[PDB]
Amino acid sequence: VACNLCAVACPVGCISLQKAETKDGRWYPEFFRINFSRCIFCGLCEEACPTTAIQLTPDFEMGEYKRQDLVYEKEDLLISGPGKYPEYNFYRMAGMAIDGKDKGEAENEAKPIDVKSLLP
Amino acid sequence: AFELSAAEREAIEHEMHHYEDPRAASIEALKIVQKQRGWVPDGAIHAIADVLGIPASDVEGVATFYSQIFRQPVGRHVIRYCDSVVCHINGYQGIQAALEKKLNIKPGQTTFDGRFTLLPTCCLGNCDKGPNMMIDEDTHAHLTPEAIPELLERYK
Amino acid sequence: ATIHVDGKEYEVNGADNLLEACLSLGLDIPYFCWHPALGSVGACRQCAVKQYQNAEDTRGRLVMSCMTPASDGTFISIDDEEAKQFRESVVEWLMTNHPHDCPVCEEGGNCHLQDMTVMTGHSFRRYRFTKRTHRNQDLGPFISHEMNRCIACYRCVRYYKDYAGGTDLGVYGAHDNVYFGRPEDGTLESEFSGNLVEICPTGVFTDKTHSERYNRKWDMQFAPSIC
Amino acid sequence: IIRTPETHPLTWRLRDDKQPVWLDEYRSKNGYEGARKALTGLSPDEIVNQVKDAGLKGRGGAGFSTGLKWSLMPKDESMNIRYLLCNADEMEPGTYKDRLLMEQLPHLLVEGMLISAFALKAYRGYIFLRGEYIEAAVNLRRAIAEATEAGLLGKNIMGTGFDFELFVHTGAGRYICGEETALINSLEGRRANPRSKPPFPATSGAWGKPTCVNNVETLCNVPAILANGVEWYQNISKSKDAGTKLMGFSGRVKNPGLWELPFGTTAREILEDYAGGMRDGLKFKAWQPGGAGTDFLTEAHLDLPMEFESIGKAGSRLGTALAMAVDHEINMVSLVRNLEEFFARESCGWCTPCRDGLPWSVKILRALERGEGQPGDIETLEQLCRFLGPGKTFCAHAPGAVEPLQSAIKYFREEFEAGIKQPFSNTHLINGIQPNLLK
Amino acid sequence: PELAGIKDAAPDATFRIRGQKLAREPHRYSGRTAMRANISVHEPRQPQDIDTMFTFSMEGNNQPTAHRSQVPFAWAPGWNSPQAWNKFQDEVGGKLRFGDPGVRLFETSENGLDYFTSVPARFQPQDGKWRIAPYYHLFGSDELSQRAPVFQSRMPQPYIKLNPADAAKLGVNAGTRVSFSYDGNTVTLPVEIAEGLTAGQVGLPMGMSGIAPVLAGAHLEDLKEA
Amino acid sequence: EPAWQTRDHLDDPVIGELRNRFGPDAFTVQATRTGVPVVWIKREQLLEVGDFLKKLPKPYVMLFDLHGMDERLRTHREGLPAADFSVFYHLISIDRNRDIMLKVALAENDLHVPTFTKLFPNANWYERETWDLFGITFD
Ligand SMILES: Cc1cc2nc3c(=O)[nH]c(=O)nc-3n(C[C@H](O)[C@H](O)[C@H](O)COP(=O)(O)O)c2cc1C
Ligand code: SF4
Ligand code: SF4
Ligand code: SF4
Ligand code: SF4
Ligand code: SF4
Ligand code: FES
Ligand code: FES
Repeated sequence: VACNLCAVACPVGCISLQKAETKDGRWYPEFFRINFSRCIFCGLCEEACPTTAIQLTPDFEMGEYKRQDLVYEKEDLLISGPGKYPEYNFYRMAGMAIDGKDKGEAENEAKPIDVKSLLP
Repeated sequence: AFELSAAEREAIEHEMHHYEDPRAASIEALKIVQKQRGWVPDGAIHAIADVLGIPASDVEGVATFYSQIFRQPVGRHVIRYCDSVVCHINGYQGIQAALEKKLNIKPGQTTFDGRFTLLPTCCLGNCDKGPNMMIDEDTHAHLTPEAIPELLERYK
Repeated sequence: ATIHVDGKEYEVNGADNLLEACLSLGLDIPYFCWHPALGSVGACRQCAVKQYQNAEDTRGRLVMSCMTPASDGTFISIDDEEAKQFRESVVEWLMTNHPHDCPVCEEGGNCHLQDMTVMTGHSFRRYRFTKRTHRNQDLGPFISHEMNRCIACYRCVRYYKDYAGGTDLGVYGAHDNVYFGRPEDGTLESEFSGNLVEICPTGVFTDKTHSERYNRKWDMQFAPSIC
Repeated sequence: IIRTPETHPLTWRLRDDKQPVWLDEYRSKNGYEGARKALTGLSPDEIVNQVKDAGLKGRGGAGFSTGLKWSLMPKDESMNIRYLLCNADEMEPGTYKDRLLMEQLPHLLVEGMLISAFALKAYRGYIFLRGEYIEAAVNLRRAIAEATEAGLLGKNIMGTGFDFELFVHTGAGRYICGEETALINSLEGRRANPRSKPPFPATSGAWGKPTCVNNVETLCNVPAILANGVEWYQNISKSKDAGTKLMGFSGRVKNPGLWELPFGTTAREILEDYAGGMRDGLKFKAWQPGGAGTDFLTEAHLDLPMEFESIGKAGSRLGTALAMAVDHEINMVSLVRNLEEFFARESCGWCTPCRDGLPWSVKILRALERGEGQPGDIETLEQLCRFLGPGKTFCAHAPGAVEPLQSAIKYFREEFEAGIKQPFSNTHLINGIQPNLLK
Repeated sequence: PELAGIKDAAPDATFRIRGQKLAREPHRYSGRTAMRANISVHEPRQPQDIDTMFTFSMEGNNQPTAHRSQVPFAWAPGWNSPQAWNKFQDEVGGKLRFGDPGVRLFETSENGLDYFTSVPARFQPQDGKWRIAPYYHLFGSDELSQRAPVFQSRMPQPYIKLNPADAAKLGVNAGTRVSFSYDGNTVTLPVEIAEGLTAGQVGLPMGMSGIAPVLAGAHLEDLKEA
Repeated sequence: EPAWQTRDHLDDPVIGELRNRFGPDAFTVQATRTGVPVVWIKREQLLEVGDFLKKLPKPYVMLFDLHGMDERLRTHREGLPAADFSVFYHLISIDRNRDIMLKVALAENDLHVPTFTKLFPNANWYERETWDLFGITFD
């Protein structure tokens, strides 16, 4: 959701991202880059992620010929599935209305009562 | 589009004559509009605002604050059944069940023809004769579930 | 005037209330509904301290410090256990209907409600029921509206009406369905409507222009400039 | 049941056919003699002193003395614009005394407002009446028209030069409008948020002017004091609360009604000798002395006098002295759930503990009703009761809301403990994340 | 010498708080090894500020008890909101601690001016001429504010303001377009009726597209319907 | 009283011994959560305080630590002596199973302390590091 919590929780400052919004109103990263030449693989960004988007995976073979190629953009980080946390969906809990999920349709949410309604 | 009638404006101004501040006639102005038109439409807030010289946000806050100022379209008759403690002791739940069976609605909404609308209301001040129910201008006491069809048939 | 906060003597101005006098001394009292420019109305009940009649008093009484004058020889306690528990309870009651919205909220990292939730030490939720929701209005090109995040502190209406002289913003509804906004969708008419983004202690009124290219407050580079 | 004027000052002129008494019949039955004596033989300060010395306390539920409240008015002659308000709202559940007082004796209320307006030097008077009392509104408007027709209201009343105009402001159906500062706010056409004190309404009330708000019953005892004398009023009963009071038991009893009794009358006398006891095959369980905003009392407290101080030490309030009886058939969890649903939907939304803690108690009581209670719920209710007391909330609606809840927990805890059937569960398991198994 | 006070508006670039500069960004400023990593993985040199006492980094002071008047942003631990300005003041709602920034250039003179005897005559509505009444807009009269793209939706469509009597004299209604020429520039605007305007005047929105603010008090020719 | 509670450690016998030897106004006791008695000693009494602790019946035989601190930006120094800089000496008595911190305040211009190398030979590298990282001279 491009909330920038992983970027600030990073002690090396090797995560850069920008928030963008679609037409329905959901937040997403416009870009997302991790400088893996700086990253110490400490797992603080995964610990700080409130959506379980960023994850540290069992893969150690990341050697490169050029240091510029260790800067991983969003196309090199976004995988096809949920990774280590299979069922969590932040937008099923958040209060913002997005496509397919209106007001009062999140977890533990009542339908919105208009102030003009006849009931006291 | 909402135009105030001449009689409504005259009654509103006569109510403004009773107070030293024109804002004090907002509740009675909303009640006058509701009595004339069944409820208070969206343009009525702006019309009362221009008549009284107070902002429309104030009139909207007053209209949405009070329960008896209707800001949604209702039916031609309003059932107001008392859900308070003494009528609960005297069994208002059977009266509510009979009303839900006859009208075939839930409380708060209107019938398909707009003939009745059902509302749980506050204590009517008739607790010694409970349970009580308020139709548009008439209070009814000593209610029984069997008397609901014979009581509701006199309101068309 | 002379006050005694937690057994420590302080010299303050007697014309101020207790909350602003204690905040001027560096003491931390949580507060929502009070503003230095708007005055005190005692709505949010967050600024509660324990006041004693004299030095040799043990029972005391909870008072709102924003509504209590800082009179001479006034004995109070902020770190009293009862006052701390009541302030935590007020934050918890505000937290019962609050949306799970902080990652996708523009007030995150700049939120007074976040700061006071942390300051009260309230981090365990024992409320298991549903939370109320609200539709949002379109307030124009400048102010974005998110009514779910409201805590009903009445700062917006007090500022916009009693201070700014605006007419189109107000409070509607009742008991726990209080709505803060315009009667219909439309642009906020006041020329000072933008100060709502700093008056509102939550994410209800946000800078839409900033919300386009949003970044958190810790990520900004700031400078003191002149408009 | 005979009703002499010496011992039933408010109900002796009532008619047996339940018809209202108009101006000619009211004047026939010793009407507007106290008003004539007050306006032609007493200074306003003298009338205030007589009301103060008569021990006339308030009848709305607070029990504050009327003379002390009237003595808070400013002594400056520069502020001659003053208002007298009659709290005819009667929005508290279990209360039906003002409906009887205004639907059948409107001229008594008119005379009391006239006397109190002369005593307070009040130039205008308003009757804040609820919108459901249509018959009371019609009777009060007809009585006002008859009073100005006979010269009892308007300009130059009784030739004394005193001007007083009385209006009837019908409410729009909200319970919080009965609160005096919220009554002032709703009279000004605003949202009925109550105000903070100090300043009191006597210093600056309606439209910033000195304003005194009094109940219907207090302004009904005022003409009896001003006509029959002060030493007659102090000698009605041998109790600290002088004068009579409209008391009565309601709810599944043999004779649910309203009678006029002196203070110090025990609650068992009202239940047995007047209400006839409970109905057939019903075991008495509990009773509320003063409506929905008062603590429940058991049958052991039934042998207690109906005074403010006597019910105060019992752990309750006298309130409006209109008691409601609960038998054994009623589940107390359901009754307190209905009470809290009323008190949570009648919140004004101004202040946090009432607005956001009454619905939490409502949902907890709903869960206890359906047997879906969880551990910590009764502890949450007790925390809500102790954190919604006086001073914690902005007005007195929330202490009166939590009084029946704490009283029912104190006396009937086994019914609340019987709704807890499920283990506590606030979180659902998230796959891949091991929970913190707190002990 | 009339601008001699601007030396004291802010201290010079050698101003330090216990030897360190004033920070421009908060302590938890993030992404310092990745914001420019798409351009080059090598971190660039930190921009040096020789002009002022501030630094383009977090390596500086923003303590609320620091002896200074220029505060870039308010942040205290536990107070991340705009309520941290309470921590940055001596008393809340008062002045900034150690004084507010800015210095008055001139003091109040001991002796005043004389009464201006040049009393103007009344406004005379002359036929053919049209006095331009300025109509300023908060969103649209400032040039750089007009350049802001978010103001284009907030700013109104340019309406030429006319008296009802003058609009009846020209026969133009509310909303129709009239064309007027000033300095040989015939431009067209739609008419809005202004009842409060005085007859003989025509209202023009200042600062807008083509309507320079130097038209205040300027005469106008050839006001005709397009 | 939990283990993390702020203690002043005035009941430590070393505080009473220091009071009986140097007087009650010779030093200031600071309440901390360090778990040790923290004692602000005047600079001119530092060598004799260290010698007195070295000659105790159950003496403080080990210099556990010695380092500086820049206190110019420290805002919450209530109850602390005025100091632009400070030097702390952590000493351990193994026989007592106790430890004490001694703090010497230093002004910004007068950044020099007497050397501790005579009492404890391991103070050499600590004083070299304190000079290196803080500019505090050791005479
Ligand atoms: C929530 C609430 C509701 C109240 N409703 C009424 C009411 O309906 N009628 C009434 O006379 N007093 C009501 N009161 C009491 C008033 O605040 C006030 O004490 C009373 O109207 C006048 O005082 P009196 O008894 O001396 O006449 C209410 C108080 C509260 C807190
Ligand atoms: S694992 Fe890498 S990217 Fe994540 S916080 Fe640690 S250093 Fe930063
Ligand atoms: S990866 Fe997680 S922590 Fe980082 S911006 Fe996205 S949602 Fe926030
Ligand atoms: S307003 Fe504050 S507490 Fe609420 S979602 Fe936004 S950041 Fe979180
Ligand atoms: S919208 Fe914001 S300022 Fe207004 S009451 Fe709600 S939290 Fe307070
Ligand atoms: S307790 Fe608070 S929210 Fe409730 S009715 Fe009173 S002022 Fe309003
Ligand atoms: S409880 Fe129903 S009329 Fe009072
Ligand atoms: S800050 Fe005092 S009650 Fe809100």
